[PDB]
Amino acid sequence: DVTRIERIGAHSHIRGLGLDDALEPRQASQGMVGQLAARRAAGVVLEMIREGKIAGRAVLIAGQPGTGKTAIAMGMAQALGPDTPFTAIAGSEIFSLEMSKTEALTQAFRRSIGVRIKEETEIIEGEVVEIQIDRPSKVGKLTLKTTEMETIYDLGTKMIESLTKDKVQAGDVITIDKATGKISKLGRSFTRARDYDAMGSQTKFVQCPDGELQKRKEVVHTVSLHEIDVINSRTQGFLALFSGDTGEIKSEVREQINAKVAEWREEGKAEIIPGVLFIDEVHMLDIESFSFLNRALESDMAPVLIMATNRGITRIRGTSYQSPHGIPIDLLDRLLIVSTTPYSEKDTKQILRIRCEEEDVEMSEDAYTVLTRIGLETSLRYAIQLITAASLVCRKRKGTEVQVDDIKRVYSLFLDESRSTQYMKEYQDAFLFN
Amino acid sequence: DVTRIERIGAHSHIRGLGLDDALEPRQASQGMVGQLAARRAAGVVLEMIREGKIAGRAVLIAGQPGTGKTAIAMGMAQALGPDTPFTAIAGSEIFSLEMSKTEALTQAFRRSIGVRIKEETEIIEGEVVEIQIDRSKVGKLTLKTTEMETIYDLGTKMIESLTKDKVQAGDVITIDKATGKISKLGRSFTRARDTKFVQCPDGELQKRKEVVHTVSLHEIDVINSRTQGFLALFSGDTGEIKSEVREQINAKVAEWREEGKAEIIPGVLFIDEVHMLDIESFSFLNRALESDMAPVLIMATNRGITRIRGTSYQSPHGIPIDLLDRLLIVSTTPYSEKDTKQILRIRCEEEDVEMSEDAYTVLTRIGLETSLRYAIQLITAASLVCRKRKGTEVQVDDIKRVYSLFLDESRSTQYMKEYQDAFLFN
Amino acid sequence: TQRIASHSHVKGLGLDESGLAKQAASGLVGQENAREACGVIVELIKSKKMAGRAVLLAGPPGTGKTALALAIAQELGSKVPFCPMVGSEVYSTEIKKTEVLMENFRRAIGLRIKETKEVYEGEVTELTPCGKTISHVIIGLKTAKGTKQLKLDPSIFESLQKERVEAGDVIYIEANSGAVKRQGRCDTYATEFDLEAEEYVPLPKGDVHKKKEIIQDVTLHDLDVANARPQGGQDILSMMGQLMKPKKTEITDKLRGEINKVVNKYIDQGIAELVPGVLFVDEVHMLDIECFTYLHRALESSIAPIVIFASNRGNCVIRGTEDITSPHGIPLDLLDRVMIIRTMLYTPQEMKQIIKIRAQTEGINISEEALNHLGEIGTKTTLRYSVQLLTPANLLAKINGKDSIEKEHVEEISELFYDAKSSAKILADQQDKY
Amino acid sequence: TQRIASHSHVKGLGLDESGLAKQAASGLVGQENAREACGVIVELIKSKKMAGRAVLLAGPPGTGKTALALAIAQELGSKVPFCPMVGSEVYSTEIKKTEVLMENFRRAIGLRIKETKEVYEGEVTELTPCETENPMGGYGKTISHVIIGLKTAKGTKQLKLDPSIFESLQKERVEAGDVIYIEANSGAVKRQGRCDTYATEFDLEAEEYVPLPKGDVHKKKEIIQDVTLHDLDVANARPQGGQDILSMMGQLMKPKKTEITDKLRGEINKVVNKYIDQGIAELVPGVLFVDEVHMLDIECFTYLHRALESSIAPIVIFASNRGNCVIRGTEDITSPHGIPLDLLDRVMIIRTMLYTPQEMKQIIKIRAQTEGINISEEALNHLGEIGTKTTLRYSVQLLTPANLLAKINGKDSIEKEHVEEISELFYDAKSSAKILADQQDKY
Amino acid sequence: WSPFHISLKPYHISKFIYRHGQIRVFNHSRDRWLRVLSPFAPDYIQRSLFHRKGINEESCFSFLRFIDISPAEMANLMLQGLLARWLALFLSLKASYRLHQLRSWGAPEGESHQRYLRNKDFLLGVNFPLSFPNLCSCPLLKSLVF
Amino acid sequence: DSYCNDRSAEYERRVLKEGGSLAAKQCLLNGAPELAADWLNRRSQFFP
Ligand SMILES: Nc1ncnc2c1ncn2[C@@H]1O[C@H](COP(=O)(O)OP(=O)(O)OP(=O)(O)O)[C@@H](O)[C@H]1O
Ligand SMILES: Nc1ncnc2c1ncn2[C@@H]1O[C@H](COP(=O)(O)OP(=O)(O)O)[C@@H](O)[C@H]1O
Ligand SMILES: Nc1ncnc2c1ncn2[C@@H]1O[C@H](COP(=O)(O)OP(=O)(O)O)[C@@H](O)[C@H]1O
Ligand SMILES: Nc1ncnc2c1ncn2[C@@H]1O[C@H](COP(=O)(O)OP(=O)(O)O)[C@@H](O)[C@H]1O
Repeated sequence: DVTRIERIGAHSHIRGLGLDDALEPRQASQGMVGQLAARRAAGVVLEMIREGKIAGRAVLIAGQPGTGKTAIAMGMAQALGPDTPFTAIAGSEIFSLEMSKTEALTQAFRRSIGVRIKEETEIIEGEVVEIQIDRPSKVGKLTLKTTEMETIYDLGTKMIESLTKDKVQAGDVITIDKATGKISKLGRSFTRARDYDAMGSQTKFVQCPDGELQKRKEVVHTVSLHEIDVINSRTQGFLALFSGDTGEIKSEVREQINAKVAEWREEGKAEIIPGVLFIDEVHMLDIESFSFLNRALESDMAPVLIMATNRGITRIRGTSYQSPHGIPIDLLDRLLIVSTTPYSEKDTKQILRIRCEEEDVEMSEDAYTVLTRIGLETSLRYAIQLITAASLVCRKRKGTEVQVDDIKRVYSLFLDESRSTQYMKEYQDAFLFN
Repeated sequence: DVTRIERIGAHSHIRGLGLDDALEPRQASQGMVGQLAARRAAGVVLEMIREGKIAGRAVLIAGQPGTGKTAIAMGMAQALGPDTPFTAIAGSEIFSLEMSKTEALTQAFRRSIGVRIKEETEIIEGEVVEIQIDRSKVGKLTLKTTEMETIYDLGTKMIESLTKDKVQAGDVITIDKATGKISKLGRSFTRARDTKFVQCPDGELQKRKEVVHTVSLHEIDVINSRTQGFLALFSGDTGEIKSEVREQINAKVAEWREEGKAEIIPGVLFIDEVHMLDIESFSFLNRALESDMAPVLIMATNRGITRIRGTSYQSPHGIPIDLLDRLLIVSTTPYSEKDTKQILRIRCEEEDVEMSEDAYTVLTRIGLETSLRYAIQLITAASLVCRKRKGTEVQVDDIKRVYSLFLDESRSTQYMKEYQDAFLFN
Repeated sequence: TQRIASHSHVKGLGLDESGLAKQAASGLVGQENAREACGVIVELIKSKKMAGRAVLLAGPPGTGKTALALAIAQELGSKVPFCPMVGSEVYSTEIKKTEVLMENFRRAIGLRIKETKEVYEGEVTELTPCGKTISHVIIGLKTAKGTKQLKLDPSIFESLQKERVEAGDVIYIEANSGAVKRQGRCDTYATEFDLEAEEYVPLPKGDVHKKKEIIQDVTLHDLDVANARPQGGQDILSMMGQLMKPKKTEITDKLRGEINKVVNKYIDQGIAELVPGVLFVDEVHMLDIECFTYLHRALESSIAPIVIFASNRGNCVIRGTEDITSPHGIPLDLLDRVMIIRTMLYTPQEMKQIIKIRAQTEGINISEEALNHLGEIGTKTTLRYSVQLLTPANLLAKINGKDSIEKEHVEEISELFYDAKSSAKILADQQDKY
Repeated sequence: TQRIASHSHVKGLGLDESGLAKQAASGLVGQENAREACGVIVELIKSKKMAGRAVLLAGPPGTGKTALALAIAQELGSKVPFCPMVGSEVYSTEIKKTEVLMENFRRAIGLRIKETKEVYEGEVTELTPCETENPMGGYGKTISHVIIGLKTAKGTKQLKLDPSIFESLQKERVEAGDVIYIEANSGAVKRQGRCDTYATEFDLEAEEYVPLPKGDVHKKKEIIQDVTLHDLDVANARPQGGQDILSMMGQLMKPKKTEITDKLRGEINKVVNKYIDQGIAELVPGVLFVDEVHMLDIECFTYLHRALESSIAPIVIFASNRGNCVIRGTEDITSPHGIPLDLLDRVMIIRTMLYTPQEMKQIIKIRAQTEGINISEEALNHLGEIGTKTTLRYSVQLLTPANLLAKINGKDSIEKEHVEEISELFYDAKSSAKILADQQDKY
Repeated sequence: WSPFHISLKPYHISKFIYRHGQIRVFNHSRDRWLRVLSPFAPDYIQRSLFHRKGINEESCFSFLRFIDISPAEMANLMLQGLLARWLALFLSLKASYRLHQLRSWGAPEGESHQRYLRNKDFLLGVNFPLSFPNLCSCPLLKSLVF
Repeated sequence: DSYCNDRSAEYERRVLKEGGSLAAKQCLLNGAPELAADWLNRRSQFFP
């Protein structure tokens, strides 16, 4: 019914990276078709990621436009799943106006390593029923409720002070951590939502807690190595986690954190989870930034890098020099290259079928045939874009299944590049600038 | 005589773009002459500005150097008068280090459109005749005009205000009733003895006055930016105002218009030297000139077909065709001997100098041999030579002196080529 | 009245119920094949299913590209966000170029919330607080329609105290917000002293208590910006707000993640609903190659709005490449991700209809003999120039004491204001003088 | 266990006592003259005689210049600072290029300085202000001392203190059953909290309890603390421990690096010499390894001419892989190694050389037995051959993916049929470029 | 001598703009929603922090358990403005001396048979040899930071 | 400084000229509200 904040897009139907237990790729599964050789390679590097034994590995995905390079990376990210970091950026995002291209890459690396820690807790969480105090040091008692139980505490002096500072009253829902002592309001009980009729600028209604009043347990927290660096940058640095406002972390801090994390894994207090960094459109990193990757991929703790690129032999940014993929040779031999292949008619049918299943559309077999030709005379991505429009024409026509005529109407309204650029030549002197 | 800040400068003699009621430009008036076609066209645009119904409209004034194309815009800024916003900037002034290039234009538009309101105030004004206080406190005072008297009992907050400002009998004062501010205007002439002096007010002591007030649309935006935003309206620290604030304020001012609580006063942006905005800046004006709250904008330029800044492309005026289709072009023409002579007369009147009719004649010829602005500069210098000589009227030999001291660019270029290798880097 | 401006005559696409275009309707004329296509885009935006899908309007200057884009904003109406921007806006001095893209992508997605606005106003008849410390405060209000009593919480009482409210003052309380406003003393006490610094207002003639149902619009971008940096908290009254000047900042990825997660909670609870809107990146050819590359990532994201682009360039050089030409000034890599709608030049009869529609919008009477002359001059020059001459012609007709444009008025104006084509002819002749 | 990286096997230079190289030792193989050369450089750094002298390791991609630079750090060991950098680090947004270089030159010089700490700590059992038998003349009472009784897990004792302590013991909210400490070099007292013994005396209290101190009431130790000169630069240029508007404002504001003045560097040099003279502190001049030098700008190189001639500078090691490139920050000026000739006059070049087919085989075995992999000889004789047709790095790159494929197919060692399958999955730089050239109309 | 002293006339704002013109006031009902839908509300912190569904499951605010910070302190510090920051900073200076003593003498053996991080264990800045606590504790390094 | 002709506006600007709140003013003027509270009685301590 109600439209959530996430909805149907490009790399949406891929729900993994379709492989048997022997890492043989199936012809069609987990929303992917064809690309068998690259999908085996993707499987092997995925196994390498999951082991996490060896650092600083890198892979490059290469091949012509509309052949599944970002599809394979967006598939692999889901096969890997959450619980393991995976950070994706476009190449063009490192050109910050407040830190160097080195720092933008450094943070993108440190953001793809996770630390896991155990923590031992007890907390109290309930609706407050009555606070009572008397003057003989002060003495008092306080009563807590939860749907399962009602109970009393014989609180000491500093708690009596703290409850007055935080101005608790009956019907407030509160938490305390006993080890630390600090009080924290969560809101007021729905059962009390009427003892006033003009409420303050912010008060918030919550349900009364349930279960045991003083729950005691282990919890496990996973925290990215980057955040440990940021919290140690300045006296209230954590604010910069949200603000983005953090300015070239001093090198001796990152060194100190590495020493401490290494100590905790030897003690067994923590463990390190290696993740991935994906840079799409990597061909527009700059020559200074490439020369930094030459030593980033050599630390005792670095992610695996996956990079994707669409370029032939072409000029490296920041220089005159031609090279393969627009990448320097001193990096291309630290990499390991996976190449896609263009699709057949057979694959082009199957991938259109998966898109109509994802976008919830029915088409005639004739219509799939005609669309397949259009998606082979012109780019795959154009044929994928016709199907939504074909459906919208069909609804206006009061149909239900898309026919050949719905394809031909949309094909008349919306041009591809090749038809467009031809019409631009027939009137060229009316356009601006060449 | 005493000196203003505003001494005589290059356009000081222009006191209005002078025309008859049918917008016919008379041959010389309000300090300016010639340019019949351009001054008529400028008159039509001045009528559009004044009527105010249409937003987002622009005109380009174009022609050779020294053909009055700043002059007509400077005259038009006088003729439009105060109490209708007019803002003038050079095109090189938007290249800020502190603020984006597209922000500076966005802000320049909004300095030039005003919101106008009227409101009413309870005001006391009168001579104080007696003032009394006790050991809370209660006191009393008496006030006088030429026409009536009153005694008032004072509440506590007025006792604080009057005791703070040391009011004394015989002072003439004004009070913002609603707020407790005292303004003092000096002392009554009849108690000027035993400081500035004035006669006591006429009419009644307590007047309900009505005050009309107006604020630039920009000045609303800045007050809203910060704890005391109005300081950035002086200090210039108004860095990149968030566009969602401007989005809000436009919708608020639109409802003030429709509910009749305020009315919007359009204005003019005179972006001078336009040929040196970048292509990025042109591409913003392209689409800024389509808002209901765009001013009229007037652009001046003196450039032939030229390369537009930030590109290799060439186009008329040094502006892309993309922007030139938004606007109408008014073209100025160079002067004849009659016009040149007459302009020199007008500058002589503004500078307070007299010269012989032959002196006007030779200076007119110089003006045609070397462009007007040279000749106009000779006038002041010639009068200084006459004063050194203990003369009075400028004679031809005083002009021919100055013509030998101070060179024009064409002669200076000729006298540079005979020493070609003594200058650097040619 | 509202000021007339460059597009105020267009009121919608003006298609018939079958989706086909009418010759002249809703303030547009001509362009059937090109504006039937916008009909399909409007259905796509109203469908809410899709994300990141994008459109390019292409064709020479003065052919209707921004008119059609604004016509779409009419057909959607103020329920749905429509954010216009100019390519040249990207070059901020506070934040990186891709940050400006990402902010504007967020602005085009709206939360729509409902609440009952509830207001109490009138003279304060009494204040009485209510054990050890204030549990609640009773307040009485009066107007010329009656009396009420209310039961305030201590947060509201603190706010009344801060406004320096006492009995006999006239007050506005808004019960939802916790907003409190003093409006002066009630004039029944205006004789307490002869001179005192207060301002006295009459007792209100309206109801003591009022209720409305109101709808609040807020975008995801508003949540990002409000939550990232500490909210200042200053109703002025606090000099610490004077020291730290604001600036824009790179919003971190983590924060947008949490905001997405919290908004999903509220649209599950029925408290909010979501409206995916439109971002109109006009003047697109002014984007840099870095930015064009970042769009390949943002248009794929399964959260993004519909994006509309427009451009007027032929085969010009791509900004930032110093070398590479491409159609419409857009990189081929991105041009394969958009559907293209072509836009066509007007025949003389079309321009006559546009001129007449502008005239009757702008308020001017024009005789047939004069309208034929502006029609002719439009073929010699351009439509955008003939539509400029209407107002100045009217203003001369008015000076000469006549109601309606006649041939000699437009003929006079033609000699007085030049076109870019005819002015360029002057610059080619007097070439050596400028 | 610790993860594995591209240099994890390099453990030293592997030399005889005579300083000649071994064919294979401490993880390295081959390059004997270059390893012998680095042998000399290690002795130069250990000598502590010299400043500013510098070396450039020059040679093609994947010939061992980074490995050799890392090996020098193993020979020196942890006690002397070795500071790594890449040429691309100089281009900061906070600070000028020449300051980045000057900071790194001051990072590669260390002090080792040693001092006693003494502290008293324990749970406070009593506060016993002690009066004299008679007051001084005219006074009501006089206190000679306070007794404080402290206890720990080892025992209890009384400390006798000056009466002026008593003010501090009420500024701090000290009460009996708290645990506190006193800094024996300063006399100041600080509360830590109520002892853990009392954690049960209410169901809730708003204080965190702290465990009883273990060991004696009075504690002493000597510690050796080690810091770079760059740490003294920064700690003086932006102080800490604020109780003033300047400090606190400076600490709420976003911190940013600043161009440290040559006066401060001067003053720090003056005072550390006083301590070195008094035998309080030991200097350890270290090494700065500027890798990927060919990324520096001509402004940077022209600063290094001054920096390397300073009487203070560390030993600098440079590296490069470029042929006759244009120098960055000029239009047309080609030069060897991508470096200006007038800097290249101030460095001793060490030359590094391509490996033979036998040497690659020997290195690939050293990778496999450190990456934790077993390989059959008939497979290694394939992988060393691939290396000879392609590159060392690519032939080493295949080891882990081959192992994974072997493990999925149920075998404990790499075999021939594994490596010739992995070679079909992943291309190299040479073969990929061929595919591009045959298809150049579609990229 | 003494400098020339000057005041301009004060900047006049109309009642109309002071009543109907500040966005801070006229949008106060709308603004409240942006503070309700905040991820910094103590409600959401508790639910994110302790009431997860996976065993491993990433959540923000996990760092709060290893700095000293509580959800109420964090919400306060995000909404109350610069005064909260200043007071929180002042207390953090006082706290650092106590952390230094514990960290620098109380070091030997794990508290738990070597599991768990303690509260405050991401606060590393005290460990540096030249930190203010250490440089106060050691009499001689105090002379090298002059 | 700003002038506006409204009783409530005049109440606001008076607060700003005195200093916004006792806490915020004490914070700048004496360093912290804790230090302000101590400073009042430091007349009575030997080693403040
Ligand atoms: N079909 C039409 N019907 C009515 N008015 C139109 C039509 N086409 C264009 N116009 C009007 O003529 C002008 C055309 O502006 P247009 O949309 O062509 O800008 P453009 O050159 O396409 O793009 P840009 O906004 O970038 O300059 C406007 O006044 C517009 O309202
Ligand atoms: N093998 C595949 N299986 C499923 N969808 C695919 C496959 N290859 C490509 N696609 C789809 O085709 C489109 C283009 O693929 P993408 O990977 O983004 O192109 P590129 O390789 O140029 O980066 C996307 O909608 C993507 O989901
Ligand atoms: N019609 C005129 N009336 C008076 N002064 C004029 C006239 N035309 C030009 N000038 C004089 O020429 C100068 C201004 O030159 P102008 O052409 O307006 O500037 P620009 O060449 O920069 O466009 C001034 O000295 C001005 O007095
Ligand atoms: N002499 C050597 N002995 C052992 N391993 C070596 C040797 N030279 C290079 N290697 C290894 O081969 C790879 C390439 O060496 P590296 O130092 O990165 O080369 P370079 O800096 O010349 O590009 C690394 O994995 C390195 O550890």
